[PDB]
Amino acid sequence: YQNLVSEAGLTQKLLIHGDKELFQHELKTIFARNWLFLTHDSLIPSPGDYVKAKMGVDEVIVSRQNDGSVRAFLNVCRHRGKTLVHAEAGNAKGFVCGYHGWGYGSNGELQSVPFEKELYGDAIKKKCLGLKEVPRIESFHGFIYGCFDAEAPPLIDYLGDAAWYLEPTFKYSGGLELVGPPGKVVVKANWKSFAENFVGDGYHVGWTHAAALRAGQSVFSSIAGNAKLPPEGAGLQMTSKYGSGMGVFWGYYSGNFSADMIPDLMAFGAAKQEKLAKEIGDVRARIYRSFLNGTIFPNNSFLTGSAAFRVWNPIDENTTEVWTYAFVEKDMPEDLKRRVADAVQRSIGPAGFWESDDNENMETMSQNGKKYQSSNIDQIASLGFGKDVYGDECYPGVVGKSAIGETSYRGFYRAYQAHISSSNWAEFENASRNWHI
Amino acid sequence: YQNLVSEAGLTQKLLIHGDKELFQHELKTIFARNWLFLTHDSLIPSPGDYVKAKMGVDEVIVSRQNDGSVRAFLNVCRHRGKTLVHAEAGNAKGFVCGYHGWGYGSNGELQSVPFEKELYGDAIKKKCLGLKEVPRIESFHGFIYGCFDAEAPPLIDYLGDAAWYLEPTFKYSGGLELVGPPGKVVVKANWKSFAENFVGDGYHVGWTHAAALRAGQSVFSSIAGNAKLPPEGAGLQMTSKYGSGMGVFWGYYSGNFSADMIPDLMAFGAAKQEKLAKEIGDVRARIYRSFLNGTIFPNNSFLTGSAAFRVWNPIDENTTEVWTYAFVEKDMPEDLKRRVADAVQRSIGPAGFWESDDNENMETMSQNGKKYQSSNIDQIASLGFGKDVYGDECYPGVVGKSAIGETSYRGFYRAYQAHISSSNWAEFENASRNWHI
Amino acid sequence: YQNLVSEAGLTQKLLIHGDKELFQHELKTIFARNWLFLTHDSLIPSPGDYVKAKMGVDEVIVSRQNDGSVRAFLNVCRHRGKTLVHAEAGNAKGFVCGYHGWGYGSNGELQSVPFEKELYGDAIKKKCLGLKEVPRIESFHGFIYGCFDAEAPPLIDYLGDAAWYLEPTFKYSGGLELVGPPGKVVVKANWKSFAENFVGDGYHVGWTHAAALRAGQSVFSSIAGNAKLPPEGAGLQMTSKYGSGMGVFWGYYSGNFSADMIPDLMAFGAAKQEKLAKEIGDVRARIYRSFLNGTIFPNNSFLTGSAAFRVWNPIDENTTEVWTYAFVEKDMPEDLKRRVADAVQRSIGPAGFWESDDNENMETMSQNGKKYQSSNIDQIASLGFGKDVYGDECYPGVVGKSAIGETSYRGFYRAYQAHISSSNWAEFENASRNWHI
Amino acid sequence: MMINTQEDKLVSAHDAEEFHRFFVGHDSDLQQEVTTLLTREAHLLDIQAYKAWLEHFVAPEIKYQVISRELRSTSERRYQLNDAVNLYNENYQQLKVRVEHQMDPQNWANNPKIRFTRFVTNVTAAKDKSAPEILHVRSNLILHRARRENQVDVFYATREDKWKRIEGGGIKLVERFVDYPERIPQTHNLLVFL
Amino acid sequence: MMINTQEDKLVSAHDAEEFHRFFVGHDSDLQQEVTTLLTREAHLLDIQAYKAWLEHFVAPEIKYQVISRELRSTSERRYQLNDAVNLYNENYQQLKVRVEHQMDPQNWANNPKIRFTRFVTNVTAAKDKSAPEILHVRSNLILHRARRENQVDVFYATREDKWKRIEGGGIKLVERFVDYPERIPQTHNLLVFL
Amino acid sequence: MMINTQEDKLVSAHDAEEFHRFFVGHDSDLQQEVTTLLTREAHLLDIQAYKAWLEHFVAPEIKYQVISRELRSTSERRYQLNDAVNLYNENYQQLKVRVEHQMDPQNWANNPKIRFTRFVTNVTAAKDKSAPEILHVRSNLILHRARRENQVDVFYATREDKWKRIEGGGIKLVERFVDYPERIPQTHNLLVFL
Ligand code: FES
Ligand code: FES
Ligand code: FES
Ligand SMILES: [Fe+3]
Ligand SMILES: [Fe+3]
Ligand SMILES: [Fe+3]
Ligand code: NI
Ligand code: NI
Ligand code: NI
Ligand code: NI
Ligand code: NI
Ligand code: NI
Repeated sequence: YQNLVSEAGLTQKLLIHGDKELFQHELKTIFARNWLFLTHDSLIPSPGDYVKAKMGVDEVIVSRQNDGSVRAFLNVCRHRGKTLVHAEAGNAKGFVCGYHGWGYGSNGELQSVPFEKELYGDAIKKKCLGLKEVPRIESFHGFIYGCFDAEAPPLIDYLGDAAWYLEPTFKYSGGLELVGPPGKVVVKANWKSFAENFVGDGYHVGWTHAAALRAGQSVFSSIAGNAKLPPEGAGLQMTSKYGSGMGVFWGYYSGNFSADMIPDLMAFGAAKQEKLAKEIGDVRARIYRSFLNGTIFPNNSFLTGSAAFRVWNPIDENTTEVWTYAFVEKDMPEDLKRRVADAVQRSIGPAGFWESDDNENMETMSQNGKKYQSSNIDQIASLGFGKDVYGDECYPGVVGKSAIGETSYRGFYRAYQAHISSSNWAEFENASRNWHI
Repeated sequence: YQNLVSEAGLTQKLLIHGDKELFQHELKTIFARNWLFLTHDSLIPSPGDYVKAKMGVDEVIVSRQNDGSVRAFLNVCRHRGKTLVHAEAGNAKGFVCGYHGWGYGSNGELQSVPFEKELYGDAIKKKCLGLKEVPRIESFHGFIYGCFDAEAPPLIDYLGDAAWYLEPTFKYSGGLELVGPPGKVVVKANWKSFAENFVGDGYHVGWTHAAALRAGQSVFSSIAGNAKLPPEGAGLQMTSKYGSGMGVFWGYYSGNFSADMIPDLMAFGAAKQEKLAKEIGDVRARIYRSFLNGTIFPNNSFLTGSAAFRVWNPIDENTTEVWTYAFVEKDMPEDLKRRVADAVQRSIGPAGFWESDDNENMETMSQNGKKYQSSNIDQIASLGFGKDVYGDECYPGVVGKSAIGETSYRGFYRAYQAHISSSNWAEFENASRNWHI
Repeated sequence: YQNLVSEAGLTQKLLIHGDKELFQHELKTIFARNWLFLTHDSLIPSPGDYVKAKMGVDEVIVSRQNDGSVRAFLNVCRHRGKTLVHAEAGNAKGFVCGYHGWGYGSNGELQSVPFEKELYGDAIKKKCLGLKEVPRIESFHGFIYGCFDAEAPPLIDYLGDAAWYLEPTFKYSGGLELVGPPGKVVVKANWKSFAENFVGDGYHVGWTHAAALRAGQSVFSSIAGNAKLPPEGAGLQMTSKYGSGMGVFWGYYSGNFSADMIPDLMAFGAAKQEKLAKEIGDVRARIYRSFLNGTIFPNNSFLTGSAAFRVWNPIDENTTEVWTYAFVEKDMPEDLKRRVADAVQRSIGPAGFWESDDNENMETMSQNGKKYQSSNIDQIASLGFGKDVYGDECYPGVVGKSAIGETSYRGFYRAYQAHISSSNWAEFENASRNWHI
Repeated sequence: MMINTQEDKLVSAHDAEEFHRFFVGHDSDLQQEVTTLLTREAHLLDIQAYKAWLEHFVAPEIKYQVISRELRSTSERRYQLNDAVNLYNENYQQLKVRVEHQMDPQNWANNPKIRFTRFVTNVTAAKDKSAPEILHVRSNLILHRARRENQVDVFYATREDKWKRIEGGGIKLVERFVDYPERIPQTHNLLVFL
Repeated sequence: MMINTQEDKLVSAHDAEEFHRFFVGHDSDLQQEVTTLLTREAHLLDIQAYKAWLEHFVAPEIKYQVISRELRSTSERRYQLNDAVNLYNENYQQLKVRVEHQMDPQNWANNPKIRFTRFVTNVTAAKDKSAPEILHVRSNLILHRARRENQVDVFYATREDKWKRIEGGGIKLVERFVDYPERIPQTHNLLVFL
Repeated sequence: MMINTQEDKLVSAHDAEEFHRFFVGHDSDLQQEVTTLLTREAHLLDIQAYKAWLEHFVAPEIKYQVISRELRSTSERRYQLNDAVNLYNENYQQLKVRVEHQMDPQNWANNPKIRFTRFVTNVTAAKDKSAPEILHVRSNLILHRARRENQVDVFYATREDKWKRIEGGGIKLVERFVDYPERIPQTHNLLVFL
């Protein structure tokens, strides 16, 4: 697995998007090790609320505890291994297994065992039979992540330089809410194909989405046909030590939404921008009302403005279960929140007309990685190469001067290669000592 | 494959129900080595009668010979390897291959070869081109088993201590008939999931089948909700050297049948019990009219009373072709036989309402064994552990005092682990020298 | 992979038609190395015309160049690896990638890159990013083949002794045209099952197709039931160094066509035969109007007379995408050409009634190769063994005196075994030094 | 319109006769009436109103039968063991038991609520020639069942029914017979009301 | 014909009421008329005449809504967060945008031309009891979509419609609602007009 | 009701005209008659009464044609090689040959007996404007074929037919055309009468 990504993340073997054995290896070195998105506070707001989530191929119950904390457990009974919960979300003080009737608390503890007194006696120790717990649960402004590896860096350190870019929308805007339920659909593409598209693909917008731009008159109509750069400038792209990265298209708060959404959204963002400039400064207040497209390593992607939150849940090397949520700013009028929620699905949900265009790209790439001759072709991530900077006075991380660029592809794949060639976090750290140089 | 089952069969890695490579290994160490159920005399009663059966993933033609014996052959032409027979059952004195017309006898001998004289001459030796025969064919009171391994113990020795428990129904009741054709359906679960459920799962009945018990008013309504043990007592469970085992629920001759079957079946069983007590004694005559649930290692399961005979035919690590027959006592009135046959399918056939409940358990267990994190969770088979006996004056084998127990799970998995860690029968024997201690 | 085919190609392990790992190995040693059929001149007759074709599991664009030559390229963009072309055939001077808009010429050169000046500058070298080209493209009388291995023998040398048999129809008849589009259908059989059936299976015709012979009254009705050899004689079968081979049924110009096609086709062939005898001699003029069934190694098969051209495109070890074209002699009346084209599909296309019979054989053979016990059964290719000759004064190659024979099976499988046990062409040559002895 | 079973070698005597029954029994008014009946029945089943179905659409004397036929050679004759297993062969009480199991809050398989969609086509009907209150009905069904996020099972069947007119205007099922076309269903089970 | 939702434990109040609506609303003439309407609509969509569909079959006030319902426990009550996401929830302008995207020569996904086949069954209709110009219509749909040589997706749905009679004789769709039965479609997307 | 093919960019001239044909040709009596005809035809085929079908439902002058269309770019023009292969293109004698092959006791593929179920929907009809004895008929078909325990193939098609009224009251097929929607069927073959 040593030479799948070249130096500086410049090239990737197409095989990575189709190889079966590599997928198995990723379940060990990517999904067993990294922070994975679970849910938002707003989806489990009250004690006993739970959602099912996937962490890689595994399923977990994510439960609001009586003390207000959140714990998550593999969705598997400790007796004979039956799946415990079949609802996608709900409220419950405990979970009873339908096979033999073992009853667990929302804290994962084994509480009740039918025939315990009559048949088990001292042959059972319930304290040893609690649900298998996810050992690390942390949040970033309400967004809750889990990790199977107790040695992982804290979530905030894992976000690294990416956190600074997220803060105007995620931290300083007065609170976000994730609007459920998510759209869910299965797509015949590798999880990495979506992850790379969202981490940094500004280049595709004007070409892949030419028809969508004409029909809906999105603000992105400026780059239609890849003929001209945005009048606002080429934007930015950044990447970070642990692989997260994103592009910034200045001012594009309505993102991939159609013309009917633009006036009201732009007015809302412009008004808050004016307030925010006094608190966090002009540049960051502008970031607040710009379009950010990114990936929180490995498989959680987002758009700001046309506010979307996505999980590329791996099923196998050629199959992904795609989850799509909208998010809203807490202080938006309720009617605007509802319009945003519908508009996200309209563009990129299971019946999203932009999503149709994107999927057209994702599936064939992944299919070609499965084919013997074609799998040896390199993908190239050369756009902006040789011009990225580190230690800029204004913009942290490794930064390029264009959202149409592959700065964040290179950072994503560097981190990916470091993980697949490492057995643990300490080895990843050694492999990443010179990540910015 | 060494540490998949712990000492005394106490725990099993959940992975065993989902691992692809292990399934391949089982085709070598389980299905190539052990006795596998083929058919009953009553389904091939006359010369030339045949049935197709599966032995693991392979298909065999099981044929009643002119001299009254039974022989079985792989369903594969010796010329270019085309499948020879496509009917599930029939009567024929020979089998002709539809590709080039080679004709075999029901004894597997190559008899006719088109263009033999004109084109083959001495370039063919028909004696060397007979169908590939199953080398071991034996029966237990009409139930015919095959084995690919010529070194296998005799079938009666393989049944071991389990035979004693089967005899009241199978031997002493005046003859059984298997009622065909079987129900057949594909279920997305590992073959072992069904095998363990049938070998010893009395514990699930009152919980998994709570709704079915309420609706049909089966005699098993006594243990509904796993609230109380049967008034007749906890029953028995046993296991044996070569892995076969079963539970006994005293008196429950109508088993999983609904109230409309109970009076007539109970009257029939009670009447024969009175006669049998004089021949085989009180305890064994009671066993005759009790409910036994068991597995004849590896993948043949049965219920007595609500009389069912099942084969869990493996397709892959996550897929099983489930066959369900009824059996009847030969001296039952013909109308009762017909009612029993329908009642078996009504409970546990492809449209069986109890089967729906059981399958709900089988599929997810097996699915969880495929998932990276979840596959490392242990199944535990601790119920009754530390209280099993060997050498009891009345009940042979390794025996526990409850049909709600995991005595027979432990014996099944011990034998399983011994087989997967052995290359031949001699190695299995060495690994099983202290099976009861 | 060393002992899958026995000495002289006499036996083959049935496993070869079902083994997953072997299929992967074939993509390296068979499909990466050998000549594979692409298209005919008549399907890309004008500059800019292209067809998609498969070469093994890979897809290629086969394009008529402005200078009249033909070049072929993997159907994969050099940027992020998206499939470039989705139409099966067309005319175009270039191919634009729908993801980011990179534009290639029909010569494979990268010509246009959106934002090249603004964003790439010297970070891109277009000369290094042309489509991945198939390095070897050669034809045999209009039939165009490709090879991934630059070290391959010239196509004419690869056809070896088979070329002599093909020439009366392919070279001396005044030109053939391939009639598109092909029928396409997926069949659940290994590619080799079809290849062996077409390379030499005269034996199946009278048995497998008994019903079709009765219904349509094909000239092959002479061998119905495998009761009698053709009155014209047993025919011929040949094989060659690089694996190609075929049978000859004398005089049977209407092949598998029904009675309604026979008078007009026979009259056309008889008339040209009379002319051809003066140019190429009596024997070869008779071959021109005989039925040849063969395979051009590895996976291109043909029938003359009832003129068909087939590709067994591998999908996996148990799945093949079957392509079926008709071919016609250029100087046939246009109405006869249309009748031939329809008649080919009527017999062996996706709704072909003979094809239904053949597929019945192909699928089960391949299925049996997947099954543990059955996969160890040998296929035997013994028909005519010990009577083949080399260096005959009239008929070149290794030749047997019957089209109902397995001469060409033996040669096909010898070449197959030599390839799978070799790393390159030089090793194949060493393994084939005594191919005829 | 009759079928000559000597020339039509694949047609059973049973199927030939039924074809003739439905050919000569065509009546435009009856076709409309029975199409409405079967559409109502399918709607009721799709929304899982099993008690309303059993009470209002099913007669006390119901025989509800679905068989799986063992695959036998067309050309052999001799083997005369029963060739059909009853996947269903239910009287009214047996249907009641099944209905109560479907609706029980502790039927674990039915939580979350499963989704059914039924497509009824090719309806034909014929009044019985002896018992005019009896309507013979043939119809083809596609049944789509979705559950548990990504489980989808599609069933295909021909229902051969006898329905009976009731005093008051209702019509109730007295027999449904299905010869299920797949010998080994690959739909996990056949626990659906066809 | 009414459903007793206390005894029929699986039936929602909503579904029980709709069943009754369509039961009592049966009219033979209306059934024929609406069957023709839906067949014409499906034909127009199958040949991809999306502009003709939007102009002639869809009313200016259209609400075109397809939901995916989160799977919740039948037995819990407490969790009251919205259980439905709108895969479609379109007004006329939003449909216009989608139509223009479908037809644009630079919609890369639509080259080569995709193939649609629609099967409409189980049609029922009822005139609204207040607004007689409004027709409530229920129908089941199978939609087959084939593209790119070997891609086949089959969609299954129940369409709950309101149609409105227009001055001049036409009938136009004012609401279509679909509760899509598969929570996670395995059809690559749901970018089809149900 | 007409389609403007300049605005409706995805619609072929051919499809636009056919849509109009079936729109204006609507007749309630004809709809009922043709629905019965197609239901009878499908029943006969499902029970494998191929000789009765060929004799009684198919005219001597039959053209029975099923094409597979090569996938071409919507935007290119120049490439003019024939884009369709005839999977079927049969006259009466050619159908007779196929029928006799289906029924032959030595058709090895047909033992054990295969199971067919046909679902016909979306029937429309129009009398020809010149030849009133000719009925243009469109209908959609789902065909389910089950064999060999676990083989299931489902076919989806639109049949574009011309039927002819016969002296005596019968109606026989003079042309059936199917543009098969899957370019590469994944049903093992297409050896079914659509
Ligand atoms: S598997 Fe959960 S209680 Fe037994
Ligand atoms: S494969 Fe059986 S006779 Fe040839
Ligand atoms: S993948 Fe082709 S232009 Fe980017
Ligand atoms: Fe996009
Ligand atoms: Fe059970
Ligand atoms: Fe053949
Ligand atoms: Ni019948
Ligand atoms: Ni009621
Ligand atoms: Ni509703
Ligand atoms: Ni118009
Ligand atoms: Ni047409
Ligand atoms: Ni007749």
